[PDB]
Amino acid sequence: AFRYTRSQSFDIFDINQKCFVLESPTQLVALHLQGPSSSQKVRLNIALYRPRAGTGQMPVALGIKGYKLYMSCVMSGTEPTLQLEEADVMRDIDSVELTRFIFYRLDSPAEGTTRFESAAFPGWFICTSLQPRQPVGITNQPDQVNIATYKLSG
Repeated sequence: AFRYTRSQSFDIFDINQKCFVLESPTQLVALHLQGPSSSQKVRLNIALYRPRAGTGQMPVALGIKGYKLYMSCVMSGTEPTLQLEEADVMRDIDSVELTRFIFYRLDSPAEGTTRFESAAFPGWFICTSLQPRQPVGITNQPDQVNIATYKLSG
């Protein structure tokens, strides 16, 4: 279904200038990182795929640069959930199972902004809370009492 083409490292902030930090090995949080801290801003190793809903055609995997993790969407209980998984770089995404790692990168080129829609859970988008120091998650109500819009810089 998808084959790896290349990876590129990006800084990422949400539209309210929160960045990501790895709060614990399986949870990203979003916060305004101000002044100096011990807390280290997350960068993304964005792996671009080629194919061999509302889903637009830059399929990508999102690697948490320097932590050897990739974002995934899976069901937890009965609810779609964003999680972080220890995973190596995947050359082939060729199963429903592996599609958990794929998001469609949706750029608004005019505006320089980006949304990320799950391939495994179409209609679900990576989101942050309006409040700082809360988990990064997924929502089927993007940008409705959450933030699902980002600015990436390479």
